[PDB]
Amino acid sequence: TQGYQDGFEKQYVAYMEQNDRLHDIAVSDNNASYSQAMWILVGVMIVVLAVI
Amino acid sequence: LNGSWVALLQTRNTLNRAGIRYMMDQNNIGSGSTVAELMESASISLKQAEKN
Repeated sequence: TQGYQDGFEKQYVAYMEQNDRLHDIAVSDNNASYSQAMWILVGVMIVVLAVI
Repeated sequence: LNGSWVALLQTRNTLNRAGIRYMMDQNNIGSGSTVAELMESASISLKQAEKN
């Protein structure tokens, strides 16, 4: 049973590690949307102030 | 905490099987990995808990 037990551990720790990468990329990509969402706010002011 | 708690289970589970291996030497039932090898795995698993 040590082989089957240790076998799943390799895929277990590997699967959990993959979740972190996919989650970090999601948070990393989310940071881009957070920044871009901020530039749009300041960007609209450049158009509003230009219209005023 | 996942790998940490899992590391403790692998250590505890290894120590449980380690004691069973010692009983085989007293009663002489089959053969396999010595007790020194099983205890070494528990040590690596124990240190793995501290890292996680």
